[PDB]
Amino acid sequence: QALLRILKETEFKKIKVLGSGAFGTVYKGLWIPEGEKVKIPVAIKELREATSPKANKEILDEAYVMASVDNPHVCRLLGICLTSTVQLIMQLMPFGCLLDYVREHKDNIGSQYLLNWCVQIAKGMNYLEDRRLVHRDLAARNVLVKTPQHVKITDFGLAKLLGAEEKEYHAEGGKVPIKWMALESILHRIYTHQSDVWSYGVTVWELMTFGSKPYDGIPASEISSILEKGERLPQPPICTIDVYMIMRKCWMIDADSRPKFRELIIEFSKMARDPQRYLVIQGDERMHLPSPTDSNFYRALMDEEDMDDVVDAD
Amino acid sequence: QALLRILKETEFKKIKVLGSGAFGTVYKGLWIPEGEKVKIPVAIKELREATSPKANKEILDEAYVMASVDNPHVCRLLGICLTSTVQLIMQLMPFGCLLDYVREHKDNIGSQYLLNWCVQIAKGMNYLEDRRLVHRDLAARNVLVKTPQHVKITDFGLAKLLKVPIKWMALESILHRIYTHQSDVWSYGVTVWELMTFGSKPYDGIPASEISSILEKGERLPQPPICTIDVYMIMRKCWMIDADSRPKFRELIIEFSKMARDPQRYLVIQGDERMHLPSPTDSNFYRALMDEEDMDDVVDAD
Ligand SMILES: *CCC(=O)Nc1ccc(OC)c(Nc2cc(-c3[nH]c(SCCOC)nc3-c3ccc(F)cc3)ccn2)c1
Ligand SMILES: *CCC(=O)Nc1ccc(OC)c(Nc2cc(-c3[nH]c(SCCOC)nc3-c3ccc(F)cc3)ccn2)c1
Ligand SMILES: [Cl-]
Ligand SMILES: [Cl-]
Repeated sequence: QALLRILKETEFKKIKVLGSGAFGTVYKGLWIPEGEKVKIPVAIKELREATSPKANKEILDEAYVMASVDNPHVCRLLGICLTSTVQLIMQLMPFGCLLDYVREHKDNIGSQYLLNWCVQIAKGMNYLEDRRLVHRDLAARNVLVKTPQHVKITDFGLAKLLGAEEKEYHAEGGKVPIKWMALESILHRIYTHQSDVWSYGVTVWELMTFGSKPYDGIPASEISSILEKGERLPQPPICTIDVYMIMRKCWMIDADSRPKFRELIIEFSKMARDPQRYLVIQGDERMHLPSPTDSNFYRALMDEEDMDDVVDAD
Repeated sequence: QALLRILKETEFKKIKVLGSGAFGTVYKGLWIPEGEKVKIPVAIKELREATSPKANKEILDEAYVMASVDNPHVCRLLGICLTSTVQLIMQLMPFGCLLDYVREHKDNIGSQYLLNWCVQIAKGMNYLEDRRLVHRDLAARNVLVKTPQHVKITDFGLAKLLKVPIKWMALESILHRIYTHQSDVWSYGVTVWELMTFGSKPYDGIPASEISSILEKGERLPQPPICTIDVYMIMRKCWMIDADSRPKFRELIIEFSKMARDPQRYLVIQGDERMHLPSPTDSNFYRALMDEEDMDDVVDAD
């Protein structure tokens, strides 16, 4: 109720485009509180139109759910503007998304960061599962960096809200994330918490390869066939067999043989307590988590919300 | 202590002057974390030359104390840059200071905000008193607006670290340069008077050289147009000659909180039905966007 603010077009302005995805276009924006003269930075997403003529009441009902999430590793929807088109407002994250972050910092990222990101994403997804919410598009592009030590999931439930034309399930690298999807989602549009776990495994692979594209060069139309033949994403060079095995379990054909997010939290938390045993990165001792001084400073400036302590090495 | 980050000159940049005061110039700045590509707004105060220069070790010791304050209504010093000058770094407050805010909103501020600001300032000062820290320069200009519903005291400790606010000062501070928690209570009374007059200058048109004589005669700032006598008697007790006759900050929290529960009974403002606190919807939006720290609940009406 009081969790989702209904904005008028007169009280916010899109300022500079930041990029787009299958769900819409994202802008850095400014919120102007009524009667005030300050301009408050916000992130605004102008959504693509839904594949069906959904009642506005169901868009609002779905947005109320998105505004109801309360977890340090899930981005809460803060506001909505409904005109002819739908616009979503949330907190702006200046560090951008984790996919861009690992690509741009590939030679500066140590094992402690990689393993803690895996923990935090699993915690966010476990919260979504506890709320009975299936994400449907978990990917590194949909994990946002609040600080380098604090990541948060976004864009959950948008695939279910906006839908996708079935032509896109057979197009070449279109709006349907075929190469992140469980086989049962590709074949029968079956979406469950356990198919989210499949996408979690692909997300981890993106991180451990510092943002490589999964199944690069393979047509989207052939993915279901190569998956049925038992082919999977390769072992990243920095991953020990323990880490790769977790990823491989995420991609089992039988969905209920895959790990659960609550188990993934525990296993990645265990590895983070001895990070150099599970990931092999040249120069890893240069790339520790921030000092208490730097962490205190980061949190006071940019990240005052509560969060579980990161897992340090033993 | 890990509460104070010492910054290099090369990792931040001043981009605009926001204002100035007796202690230095305030800039909006951008913090550039090393190896990152983001620029994070900050507020930077470059201090002027101290009257008698202090040893670097002593500047650091006082900075560590300033970084040690942990209360929702006191601004914590976050970092320092010690070179040929002293530059203090804190979180930027885009709403600015409360003095400018009440002046800009002279025709739009409701009684619930005014009384709640009095509560929050008293809570911050009570915290400083518990830490045995004297502010020495409490004034509406040194109260910052994080959101309209959440204000915070700033500039603690600068006065002794380093153009004298005679019209905010207790008589014993004017006469004998004595500064205590009870002389902070005097300045709190002047600060409340500033808020309730929507930012009027105290003793306007009266030379500062005459203030101590006027106080000794028993004259004080007048009852603000909107204040019932309940509120004005609190102010007058703040300005008693006997420092131990003045109220305690702990008591001021209780009294203003009681009044904030029935605000239109204690402040009489034209069209007060115009204005009021944000709904839970607008408060959740403000908090999630720019005020995620833990804070005591607002005092709402009946
Ligand atoms: C992975 C690509 C990306 O997000 N880059 C990026 C670059 C610069 C930024 O700020 C300086 C941000 N900050 C940000 C982004 C989002 C967000 N990102 C996406 S992915 C599609 C293309 O985005 C560029 N969607 C959102 C979003 C979801 C819901 C909503 F209500 C608003 C935006 C959110 C917050 N901050 C990212
Ligand atoms: C009452 C005058 C005022 O503060 N105006 C003002 C205008 C615009 C702002 O941001 C857009 C801010 N924000 C702010 C100010 C300060 C701060 N204010 C002062 S009072 C002297 C005049 O300053 C403008 N001192 C400070 C300060 C103290 C310590 C430090 F380390 C940095 C700054 C702090 C944060 N945000 C204010
Ligand atoms: Cl998108
Ligand atoms: Cl100043």
